[PDB]
Amino acid sequence: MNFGSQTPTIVVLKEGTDASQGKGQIISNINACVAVQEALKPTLGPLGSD
Amino acid sequence: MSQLFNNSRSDTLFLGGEKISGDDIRNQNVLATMAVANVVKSSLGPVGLDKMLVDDIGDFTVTNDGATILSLLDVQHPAGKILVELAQQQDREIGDGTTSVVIIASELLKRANELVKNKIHPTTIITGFRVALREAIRFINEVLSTSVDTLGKETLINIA
Amino acid sequence: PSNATFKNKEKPQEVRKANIIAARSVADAIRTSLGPKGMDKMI
Amino acid sequence: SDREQLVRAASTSLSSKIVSQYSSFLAPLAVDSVLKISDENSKNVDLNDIRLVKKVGGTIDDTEMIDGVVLTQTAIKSAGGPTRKEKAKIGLIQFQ
Amino acid sequence: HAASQMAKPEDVKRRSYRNYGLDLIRGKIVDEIHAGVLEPTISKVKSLKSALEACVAILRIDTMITVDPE
Ligand SMILES: Nc1ncnc2c1ncn2[C@@H]1O[C@H](COP(=O)(O)OP(=O)(O)O)[C@@H](O)[C@H]1O
Ligand SMILES: [Mg+2]
Ligand SMILES: [Mg+2]
Repeated sequence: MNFGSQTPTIVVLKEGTDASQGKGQIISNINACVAVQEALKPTLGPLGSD
Repeated sequence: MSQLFNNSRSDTLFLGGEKISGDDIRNQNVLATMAVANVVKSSLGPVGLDKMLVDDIGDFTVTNDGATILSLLDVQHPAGKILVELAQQQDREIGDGTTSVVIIASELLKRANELVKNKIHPTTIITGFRVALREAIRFINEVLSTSVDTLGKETLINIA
Repeated sequence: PSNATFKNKEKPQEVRKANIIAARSVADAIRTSLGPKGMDKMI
Repeated sequence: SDREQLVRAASTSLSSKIVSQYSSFLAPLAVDSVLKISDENSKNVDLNDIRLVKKVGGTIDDTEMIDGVVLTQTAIKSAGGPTRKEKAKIGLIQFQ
Repeated sequence: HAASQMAKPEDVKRRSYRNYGLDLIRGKIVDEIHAGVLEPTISKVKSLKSALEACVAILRIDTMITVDPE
């Protein structure tokens, strides 16, 4: 009845598509913005650096 | 949180790995602490739930204790090894609060790093914790309760 | 003047400059470890 | 033999590092451990006569003074031997 | 807890609060004596001290130096 020896299961998303649940991703997104924020932290002020 | 790795410096030539300084170290040390603190954060208390760790030979270990879960997690980072050996020191001495002492240390390094960014020295921060802890142990002595008017072994049962 | 001694050698002063910057590089690594406000160094 | 200048002079060096809040009772511990034990006057004052035993576990406050010598080694207990003995004379066996 | 610490020494009910708190099963405030939640005093003693020394060891670090293996 079957076409061959075995039949591997289908991944729902495409192979290599990154996905994650829970509170870890939104913390990573916030930490990503804070990482960009730290570059512009000492630039603020009339006594900042280029 | 750290990005854009430090440049190899030609004026300071040391054998082995490159030197790195600034606030990135305390950011990396806290980031290394969150790598282990988030592991033990979920398995705290009755409602807490634990995880599994395979031994790469089919065997695994479902562990609730903080000393056991950190013993199998061989942390290559230097700052994480302090908390790994602390739990091995905690469970041998007292055998209780192994998860809380790591969670307390992680929250301290979080807010301590925030205070260093607020431009107060760590020596003043450490002096603030020691005078606070000396009053805390004095307050722990105030809230003690001696077992009295208890029927049989009930105080040993409910505390277990 | 023209009769002054040129000394024919600029390599010695350049090597001394390379040593001073190399010596000041590691000296400035441990500058923040001095006094009560010093910081520890884990190697 | 002055416990005023020698104690506070040792705490100045301990304050530039770790372990300094507990230096109030480790500073005078350093004074008597050298002047009253190692050598009294000059020319000879030795640090190899001082012993520091490294041990994992415990807290920083647990460090205290011991009037006598402490052995880093432990008993065999293999045979059922005593591990404490009041009023015991200690003999050094240098053979097998 | 605050309403208990601030209170007069002479106030039974408020003082009692100093004794109770969070419950994880039913989700309400109940007495620990009747519930049976209790710990030793030694468990908290020398736990914050170990966490204190753990914080001191990392907090005092400024720079990190790594030597590659031979
Ligand atoms: N039945 C309970 N009701 C309320 N709190 C509890 C109960 N059981 C445990 N806890 C709390 O959970 C914390 C951690 O407990 P436990 O996981 O047994 O210790 P460890 O942190 O060493 O793993 C304790 O500080 C305790 O106050
Ligand atoms: Mg427990
Ligand atoms: Mg000194």
